[PDB]
Amino acid sequence: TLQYRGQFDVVRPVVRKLVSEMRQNPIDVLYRPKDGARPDAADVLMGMYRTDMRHNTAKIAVNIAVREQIEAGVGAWRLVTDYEDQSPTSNNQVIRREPIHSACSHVIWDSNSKLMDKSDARHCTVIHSMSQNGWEDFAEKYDLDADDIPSFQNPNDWVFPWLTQDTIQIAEFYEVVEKKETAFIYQDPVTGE
Amino acid sequence: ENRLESILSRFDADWTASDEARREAKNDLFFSRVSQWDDWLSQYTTLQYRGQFDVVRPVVRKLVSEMRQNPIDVLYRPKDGARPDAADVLMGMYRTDMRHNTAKIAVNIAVREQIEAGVGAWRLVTDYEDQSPTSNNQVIRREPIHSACSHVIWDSNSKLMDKSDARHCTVIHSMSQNGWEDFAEKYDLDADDIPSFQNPNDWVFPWLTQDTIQIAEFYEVVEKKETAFIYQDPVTGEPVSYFKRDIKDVIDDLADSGFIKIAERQIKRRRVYKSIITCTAVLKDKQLIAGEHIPIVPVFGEWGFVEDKEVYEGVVRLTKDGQRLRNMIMSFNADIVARTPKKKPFFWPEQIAGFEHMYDGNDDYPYYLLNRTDENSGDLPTQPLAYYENPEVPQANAYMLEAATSAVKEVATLGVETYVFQDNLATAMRRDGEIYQSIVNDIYDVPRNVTILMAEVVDLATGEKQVLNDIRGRYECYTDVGPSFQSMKQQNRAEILELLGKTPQGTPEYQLLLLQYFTLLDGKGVEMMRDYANKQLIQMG
Amino acid sequence: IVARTPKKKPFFWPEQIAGFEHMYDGNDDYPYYLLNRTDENSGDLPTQPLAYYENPEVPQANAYMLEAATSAVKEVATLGV
Amino acid sequence: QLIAGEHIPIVPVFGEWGFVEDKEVYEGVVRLTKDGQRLRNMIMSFNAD
Amino acid sequence: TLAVDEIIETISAITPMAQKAKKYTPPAASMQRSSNTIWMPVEQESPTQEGWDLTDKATGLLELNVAVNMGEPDNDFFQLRADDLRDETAYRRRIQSAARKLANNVELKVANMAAEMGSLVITSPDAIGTNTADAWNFVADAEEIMFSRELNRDMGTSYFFNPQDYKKAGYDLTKRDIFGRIPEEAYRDGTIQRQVAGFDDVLRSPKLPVLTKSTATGITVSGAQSFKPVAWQLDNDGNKVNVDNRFATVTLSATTGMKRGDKISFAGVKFLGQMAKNVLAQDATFSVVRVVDGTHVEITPKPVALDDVSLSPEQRAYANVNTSLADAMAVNILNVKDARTNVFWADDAIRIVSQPIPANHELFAGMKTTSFSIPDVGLNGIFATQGDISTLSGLCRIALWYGVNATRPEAIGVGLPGQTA
Amino acid sequence: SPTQEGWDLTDKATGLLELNVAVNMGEPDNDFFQLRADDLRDETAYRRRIQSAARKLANNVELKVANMAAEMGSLVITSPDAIGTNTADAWNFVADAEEIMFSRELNRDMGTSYFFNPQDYKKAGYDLTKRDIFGRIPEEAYRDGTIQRQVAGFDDVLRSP
Amino acid sequence: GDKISFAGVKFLGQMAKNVLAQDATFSVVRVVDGTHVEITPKPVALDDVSLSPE
Repeated sequence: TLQYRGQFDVVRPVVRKLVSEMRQNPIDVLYRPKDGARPDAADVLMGMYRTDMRHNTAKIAVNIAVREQIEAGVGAWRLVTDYEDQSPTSNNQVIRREPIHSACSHVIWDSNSKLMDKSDARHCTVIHSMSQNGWEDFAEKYDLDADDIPSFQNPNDWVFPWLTQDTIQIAEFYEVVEKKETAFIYQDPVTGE
Repeated sequence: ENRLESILSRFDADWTASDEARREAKNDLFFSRVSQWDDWLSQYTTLQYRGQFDVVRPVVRKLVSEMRQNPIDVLYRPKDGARPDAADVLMGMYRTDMRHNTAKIAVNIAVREQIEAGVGAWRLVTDYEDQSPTSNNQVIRREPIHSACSHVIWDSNSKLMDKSDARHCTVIHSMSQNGWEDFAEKYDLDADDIPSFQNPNDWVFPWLTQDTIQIAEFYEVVEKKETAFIYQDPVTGEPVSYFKRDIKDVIDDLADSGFIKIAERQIKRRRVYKSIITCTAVLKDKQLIAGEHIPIVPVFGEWGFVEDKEVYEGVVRLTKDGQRLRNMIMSFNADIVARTPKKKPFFWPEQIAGFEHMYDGNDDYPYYLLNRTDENSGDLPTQPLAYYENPEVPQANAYMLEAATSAVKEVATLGVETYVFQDNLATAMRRDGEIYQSIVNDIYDVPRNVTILMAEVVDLATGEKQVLNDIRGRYECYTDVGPSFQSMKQQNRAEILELLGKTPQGTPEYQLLLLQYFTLLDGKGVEMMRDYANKQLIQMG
Repeated sequence: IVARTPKKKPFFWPEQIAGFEHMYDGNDDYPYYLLNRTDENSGDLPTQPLAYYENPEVPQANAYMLEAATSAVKEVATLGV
Repeated sequence: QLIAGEHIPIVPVFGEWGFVEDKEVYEGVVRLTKDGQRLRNMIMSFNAD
Repeated sequence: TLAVDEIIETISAITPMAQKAKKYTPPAASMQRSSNTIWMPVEQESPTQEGWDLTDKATGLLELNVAVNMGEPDNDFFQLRADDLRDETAYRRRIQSAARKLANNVELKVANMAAEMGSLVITSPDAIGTNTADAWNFVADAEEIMFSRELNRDMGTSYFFNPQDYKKAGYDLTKRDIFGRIPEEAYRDGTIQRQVAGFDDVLRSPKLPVLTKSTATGITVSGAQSFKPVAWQLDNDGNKVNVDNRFATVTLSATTGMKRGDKISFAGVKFLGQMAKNVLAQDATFSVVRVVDGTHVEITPKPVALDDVSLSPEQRAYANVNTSLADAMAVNILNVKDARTNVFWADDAIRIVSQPIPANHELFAGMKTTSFSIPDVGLNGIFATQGDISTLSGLCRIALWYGVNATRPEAIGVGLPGQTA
Repeated sequence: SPTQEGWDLTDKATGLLELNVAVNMGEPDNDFFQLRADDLRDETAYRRRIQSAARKLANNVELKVANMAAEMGSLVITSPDAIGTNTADAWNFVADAEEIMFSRELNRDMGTSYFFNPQDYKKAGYDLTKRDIFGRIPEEAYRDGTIQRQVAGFDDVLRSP
Repeated sequence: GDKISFAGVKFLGQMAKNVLAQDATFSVVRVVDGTHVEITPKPVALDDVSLSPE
């Protein structure tokens, strides 16, 4: 049919107000020394956290998670490590933070998880969807054979009014194993053990 | 396999993947800048009244003024553990080559387009300046990009608000005939061969079209490990310089002057290449440019991904329906007022036969006369006089005019305030500072501060060209956001005033007052005051 | 309702204004409007007050429910307090 | 004829300025009010008649 | 009823010949007053005598030239009804299709011009896939006939196959019962190679013409004809008009069954060495470009004969044929069977003259005009839009003006497999 | 789009024609089964029936895809002999497919696929192995049956059961 | 699923409209009558005179 359809929006101003309100009050981590530890125990860790979390990617990832939390109900972000040779935080490496867009359909958690932060999840899959050039970059970066185009459960839906949707999908499956492994008690040539 | 084949494939992928957002942003720009009657087929469908009773533009003006009253600029601060003055020289350079009008104009254009359409951008370029260089006979300046939505096509596989992880980006340049001639002269291209590229405006709005020439610039970032030579400084310590920067120019001049090679390492870094392309061939293939980042900074309004598709929105997209309804209803009511018979009596011709000059409108008579008799019926039929009803605005028209105006009023409220837009602009300025830092490390002369003065170490080649020598200990200051200042003296004056505003009236207050007098501009009386402050500070030890 | 609905215009038999149509065109060149009075078969035109098409109106149901829905959204879209 | 300076001696001042599609557009304070003002003048003229 | 927004992509064309051919844009005012034609000189060839005393033997100077002109604009004039959903939608897909169609038309005209004005004709008695390395033999024959005539291959050469003969060449390569690198590539991909038998570009073109056979038979030269190179000649008014060098009109007994594009070869004439004037063993091949009258044709290589007695030495320096036509020479027709053509050329033999349509001018007010960029090919035209309220229909037009020219038809060629019977 | 030549084009404009194709769904593919309460004290057969139902539904999808592709396909390349006799017949078959698709100027930006039935795949492997030389392709076709992952310009060549 | 081909009808270039050397092949998808069938490629003729330019 050919009938009028107008959006006289009244929920978007509320969402904008909530997003602005929660952006005006930024929050980050703060490491504090434990009970009985030295007063300056968390100085090094706090300094490194600030150093490699001061970048724009960390702020943008947190903002994206916040906006998706306000709108859909769940957001997320990721922590990754890279080998940086120019300005490394320590041991010629950096730890950075990356956004996850549409976490509700791109981050599938362990079903047997009854915690809000999912610390009792033993595995989690992240579904990376992209186009041809992105696939070439991903394969050449993780040392895969770029000829074999990967496929996975497409987390998006066919939006009729959109000309083009990407078709390359792959999954990253993290799993955690808790086990008793051997630890060696050396004797320090300087002092202690 | 062809270089042009690969480049065009990447551009077409990005152009198709950014198709809906770009068209909606162009609609927003046309709606908020040209006209709200953005139909094009109705240009030849018989003229009817089409008013423009605008209620969204005041909101855009208010938000633009609010974002203009609070300027935001890059602010470099020393890293943790760095020397306390590790950022003063870089800050001085940034202020020196960003105090011009082009920088502010580019920022203001990007901010206005961010408010209206949802996305804007600007570019950082480097030029050879002779009369008033910033460093090493060069300047780093900022240039605007108009209609960034349709003119800057980013890598599709980029999921950051500032497009940090984009591996490539194509910018479409449109220029008049004289502009293309000057462009060709500047880049040593061929002026006869008129270039061609995909039209940024596509073919939406087939009017508003000019005889313009399009070309494209394709930037790409390549991250690789390259060789770095570790010399021993004849003064003190050991600097590390990239082999690609002194490959042939001074590779032996360093030793001749007294730099001895110590080691040789492979260090990963990013290099940026620019290409000049048309739809048929590459004019400049892989011209390496300064920096480690793509020189384009984007500014976004409301930004996100819906399903692997980037959506951005300003303040105009939602109000459009209510505003269009308001314009339509006002046009209908104007038609009602204009083309409608007025209130006049209904007469039979025989009721006023002979008395028709009494009703023409004059006031020469004390009453109106009517014919009473007919030669056939004996007496004219008696019927009460009727008047054509007065024109009225329908209750539906009035109600929906109020409802549309109220809906636009409800939805055209950014925030409560422009805190989110200003934060996005601050993010863009942080990216700008990052890019500027890299370019400065690449082309300017950055002195090293020893604790034993600044030690500028440079040497020329046999072709009389001077090669900058920047150590690998360069990222010593991190980017931040702060109030916009024209110069380092202005920043210092502001800092001293800020400290004065919180220190109570004691010995630090006296010291800060004398310091503020010392940091003043020069006339005659302020010269006397500043000399007095200088002498007092020197005497007080 | 606003867009596609006939507006307030008079109802006429064709014989009432036959010959005087240009008077009802919309112009203001005349001091009044004339009407036909006689018929050669019915003697005289039947007498009945003129009718006008009713102006468009937004139903009370539409108005009440627009207000109720807007108020309902405004009340339920209060995150916390 | 060579004249003094490095810049064109004309200084332009703008109100609302921008580009729409490779076309420069500027506006003051009067352009948007013209439709309403013309409608009001016409209606007042009709009422005077 | 209404459709979704995803386009079913159905066709994809490639324009290799048009991409490869150079583009030339001479000055617009000069072309306007010059009637859209411009002359370029041809490389000068000098005579040479031997002896001690040369009294009254000094020669003159001669410098021939060729002309390049333009044809007619190729348009996509179409209409836009006001009240039409089908016209409101798709009026941008129509613009895209117009761009692709215009580029395709440019490539088609280039290919047809090359095929119908290529002088060098290589023919075969059987199809390509019959014997071993027959496709290589074809490409090598083209290269050898271009080398023997000492043509200028300085800026590159190119050989275009049609898809069927490309598949025949690939089949010939893969059936070798061996696998090195060339067979492995011709087996994995269909590509034979990029350089083959000397050419530095060997492509497959999807829209080469089909050179239909010529029904002409029993035609003979009527009267001895000698063709003389000139740079100009005087008209009725005494004005010297320039003379084109890449054409020559010749009278035969009857030109029945002949058309523009048939390849002929007179019985007796032979090619020369051009630079050295050494007689080749290959019969001179010509191409008919126009059939005028019932006893005249226009053949594109002008047969300047070496044994001509009426030629001055500075004209004989331009000879390209060993002997002249002699009133009885049987003219053989080389295309005796229908076959899709393979086309080889020197890369500087085909050019594309281009001119703007200055419809941005103020005289054309009311209509809105933009520069239009056709893809693949480096051509720009105009895109104009207007509209008449009389019919309440916007009119949209796309125009682009070019002319394809073969400046050196002696370098362009035509390969004709399976020309038996 | 069409085209026309000349300067004067009065009353020679053309309209616009955009065509459509229709895509729909069909009968759902089901699996029923009924069990009594006493028959779920073990549950192993129940779980295995669920798994086998999933596998069979996937196989049905593949069967439908193959049948539809084989039933509505306009291009037909026929040979008057088996795909084993005479050399490079499998390559000629695949290359004939590529040639018709290329000369038709059809759109192949998304890739191209060829699917052999196992008999023809074995015949093509035989065509490679009987070549009286073992460079790399014959060696791979001797060790494993794979023709290759790309033949005569096709992006993906596979065997389909 | 049966494959047919009309004698004398050849494929076209589909962009350049140049006659291919190979006969147009169609695949029948429905036999609706004893005299009517349905073939999956529409045979739109190039030399048809009742066809509009578009």
